Amino acid sequence: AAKIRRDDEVIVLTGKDKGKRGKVKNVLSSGKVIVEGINLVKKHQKPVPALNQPGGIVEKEAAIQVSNVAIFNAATGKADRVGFRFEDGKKVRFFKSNSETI
Amino acid sequence: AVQQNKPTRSKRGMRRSHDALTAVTSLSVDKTSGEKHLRHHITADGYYRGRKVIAK
Amino acid sequence: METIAKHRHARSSAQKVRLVADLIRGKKVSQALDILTYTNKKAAVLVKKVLESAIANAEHNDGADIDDLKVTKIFVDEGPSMKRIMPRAKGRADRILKRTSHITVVVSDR
Amino acid sequence: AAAAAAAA
Amino acid sequence: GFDLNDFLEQLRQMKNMGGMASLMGKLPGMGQIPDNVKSQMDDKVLVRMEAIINSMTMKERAKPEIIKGSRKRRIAAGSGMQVQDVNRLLKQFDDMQRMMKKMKKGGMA
Amino acid sequence: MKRTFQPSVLKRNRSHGFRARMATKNGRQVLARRRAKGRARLTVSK
RNA sequence: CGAAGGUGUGCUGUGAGGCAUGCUGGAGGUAUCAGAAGUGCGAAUGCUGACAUAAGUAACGAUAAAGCGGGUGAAAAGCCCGCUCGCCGGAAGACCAAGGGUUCCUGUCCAACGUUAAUCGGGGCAGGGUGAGUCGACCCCUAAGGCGAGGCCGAAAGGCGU
RNA sequence: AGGACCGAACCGACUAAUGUUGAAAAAUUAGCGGAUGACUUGUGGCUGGGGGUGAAAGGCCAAUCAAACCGGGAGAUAGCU
RNA sequence: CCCGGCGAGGGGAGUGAAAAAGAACCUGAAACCGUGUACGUACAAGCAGUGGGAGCACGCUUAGGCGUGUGACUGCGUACC
Ligand SMILES: [Mg+2]
Ligand SMILES: [Mg+2]
Ligand SMILES: [Mg+2]
Ligand SMILES: [Mg+2]
Ligand SMILES: [Mg+2]
Ligand SMILES: [Mg+2]
Ligand SMILES: [Mg+2]
Ligand SMILES: [Mg+2]
Ligand SMILES: [Mg+2]
Ligand SMILES: [Mg+2]
Ligand SMILES: [Mg+2]
Ligand SMILES: [Mg+2]
Ligand SMILES: [Mg+2]
Ligand SMILES: [Mg+2]
Ligand SMILES: [Mg+2]
Ligand SMILES: [Mg+2]
Ligand SMILES: [Mg+2]
Ligand SMILES: [Mg+2]
Ligand SMILES: [Mg+2]
Ligand SMILES: [Mg+2]
Ligand SMILES: [Mg+2]
Repeated sequence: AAKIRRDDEVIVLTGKDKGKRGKVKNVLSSGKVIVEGINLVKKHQKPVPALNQPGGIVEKEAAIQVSNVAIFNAATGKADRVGFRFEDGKKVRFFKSNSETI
Repeated sequence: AVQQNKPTRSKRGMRRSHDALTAVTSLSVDKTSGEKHLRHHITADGYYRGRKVIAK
Repeated sequence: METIAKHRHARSSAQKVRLVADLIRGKKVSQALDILTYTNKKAAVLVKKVLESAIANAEHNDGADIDDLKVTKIFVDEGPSMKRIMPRAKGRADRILKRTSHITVVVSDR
Repeated sequence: AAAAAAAA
Repeated sequence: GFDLNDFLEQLRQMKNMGGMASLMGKLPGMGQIPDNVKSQMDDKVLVRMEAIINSMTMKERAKPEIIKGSRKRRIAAGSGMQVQDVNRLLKQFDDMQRMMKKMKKGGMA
Repeated sequence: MKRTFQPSVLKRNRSHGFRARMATKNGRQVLARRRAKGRARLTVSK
């Protein structure tokens, strides 16, 4: 469905940040795309009672739909809607409509 | 001893008249420039002038 | 909110608490007690607590240290009433609603 | 035992 | 029969090792990282707590339920800590008076 | 006074309820209509 | 750049109702002409739910009544300690069966439950707690009675019984 | 000796008051009858609905009895409200 | 962070487009219960309105004799099914 696995370096689309870098992410099958370029401060106080009594009043993910700049190699987007063949046995991921598997 | 039609409104709201509460009004007494409660000297130490209950 | 405090539940019925409230209005404030501390009815012990909490909110939400103020408002409302049963004449005369209220005290300017 | 309580 | 005046002395009586080898070992079953969190280099808080108390008057040390914002914004000004820091000491102290009253012989079971 | 009940487990089998149900056309019928028809957690014997 | 719904208002129709719009509201609605109805409530000692009334009235469960000093606590008439006082004692004591099924003990907490308060409890949440060759059940034995190989009956189901 | 006498337990219910939204869907209080007998009671068993049991009142058969309770025929029928 | 019993409950601050979304949480009507304000009201008889109607509180307008509320006094006058 998403295919975009971890370390998959994508780019921000749709809005807000936009045109930002971001890679890896933490998307999951029917899960969420943390990426790196989506996150405004955060809300949190000093609840932790451990020797590391922090506040977590900072840092956090900004879900956003999987609809981000497709992986992108040269410019941007470049839909990966193609399927390789006779490679692997499980999968056979292809890539942008520019070249072939990448 | 049964009743039959009774007007919640108006009526009863009238008997409530004799139901409001009331106000005290009392002093502080020489020492306590406040409390003194009612016709008592003061509770802080429960003394009218000295060794009564607990004081100096 | 122009420094409030109010309540909710606890249980003390409406009219029961609505009686002691009438005792305090207008001047109030400096009357955090006496016109209340010298009246014993459960309803009284409850309105005073929230009375102080309210007058206390005068050091947090707004300034105006405790000394002026007025308490131009005090009204209790009917709060959800608990239901229970009561063994009696085989089970006919049994309803028992615990009833409860609040107080909602206020302290504005004169 | 004073340190085994005040620190416990 | 207990207050800050006595609780403070318990800190000064820590001259001898202060537990550098005692309390440091009074937890065989360490909770992954309980030790360092308690000792805290023996100065991160172990020393600050004392300083905060030293900046307190004989009245405050006697009665803990008489300190307000007017006093909290003063102790932190002299000690160097903040408002929340001084509050933590009062909180940890409140749980001390409640414990030092519900026992007799060791308090074990 | 004596209110019509008086419990006694032993007196709760062949005399009534329990597993005795498995000894008669109707007795065993009860179980079907009971369990099957409208799944009952049932409990009978305790 | 605010639908249905709720609430106000203004205009409009003979009326059932119609529209325009303030506010609320947070997502949908549907001119028109036609089509089909779980099609329109004030009553049926109607059904369900919510809230009144009486009314802060009656009542707080055996007339064996309790007083005081401490403790604890936000607060004690009721809880813990103590001294008195009174009540039962073929029992209002002790043990067990039946039945109950953790109610037992310790620590805790007081929302709901205790016909009030509750720091207290058979309440909540935790833990802990019932150790058998001689006691009991299993287990041998059989009573009433039950079941019943084969068997005798009986449309079937099934009844009776060695 | 005795369906003998008096009288607790135990069994039963003649009278009055109270209760009658009760402490209680039959009791409490003061009296009352039997109390070695057709006595009284624990445990378990057996009789099933037109059927049982009955020192007989149509009484009792789970707060139900001139035909139990539960489910079904069932939306019985209702020239009546 | 602050009141409080280290309660309940709340008040700020912060999250959020909104907390007039706070977990009782969408919209939140009606009965029913309150606080505030304008007027009527303690010598007057009844289905409580309707017809007439002064005064009072606000609103009118370059008066022009009005709008909203309330309604003293007065003719009538026994709910619906
Ligand atoms: Mg619709
Ligand atoms: Mg009609
Ligand atoms: Mg009373
Ligand atoms: Mg009355
Ligand atoms: Mg009376
Ligand atoms: Mg009693
Ligand atoms: Mg339990
Ligand atoms: Mg116990
Ligand atoms: Mg318990
Ligand atoms: Mg047989
Ligand atoms: Mg005899
Ligand atoms: Mg009578
Ligand atoms: Mg008697
Ligand atoms: Mg006799
Ligand atoms: Mg028997
Ligand atoms: Mg019967
Ligand atoms: Mg038929
Ligand atoms: Mg019918
Ligand atoms: Mg809502
Ligand atoms: Mg007059
Ligand atoms: Mg008119």
